[PDB]
Amino acid sequence: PHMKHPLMNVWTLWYLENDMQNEITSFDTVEDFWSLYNHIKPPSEIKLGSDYSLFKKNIRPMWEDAANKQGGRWVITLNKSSKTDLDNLWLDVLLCLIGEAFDHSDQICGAVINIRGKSNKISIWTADGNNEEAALEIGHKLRDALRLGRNNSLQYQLHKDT
Amino acid sequence: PHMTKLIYERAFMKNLRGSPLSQTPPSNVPSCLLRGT
Ligand code: NA
Ligand code: NA
Repeated sequence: PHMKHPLMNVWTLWYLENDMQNEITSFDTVEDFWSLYNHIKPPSEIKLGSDYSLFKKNIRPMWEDAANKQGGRWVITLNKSSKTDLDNLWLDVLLCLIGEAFDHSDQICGAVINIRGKSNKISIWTADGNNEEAALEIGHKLRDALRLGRNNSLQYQLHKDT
Repeated sequence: PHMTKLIYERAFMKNLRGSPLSQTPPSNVPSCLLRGT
């Protein structure tokens, strides 16, 4: 019979309309991830100005929290993306996270998609902005896994530098 | 406790998307986030 496939980590989906984060659902198997993803609006259909975030259990999508404050993010820009391309990129990011695709996946905190009209942003948040080996491995694998191009302007920013 | 990471490839996970266990309506989800609503 079918048996669920556990994930290495527990993850939580957060939704921001525009402190103000809403904790939606947690899951810890591949099938529970799909049960959630299959039933909720994809990024291409959520309210403009909102965010989805997927973070490891006990980390929130708030940069000033202790878990994130010394960290940073790899930021991917999506200018006027088609709906299927937007949704597919977000899903592939989520799968990189929950599947522990990074050698330094331990340094991963979560990912955030900002739905912002003409442009959208997907960011992967890491715990220690000064961990050179981890930051670079994660960035390189994102580029490859997502087939990012120059127009995505993949870049790394410390949270403290805004 | 020697740790050993539990890792899945994207294709492996995508092949589970249609599983019967992947179709459970999530319980605690606000109506505004449900598909097609
Ligand atoms: Na997709
Ligand atoms: Na690491």
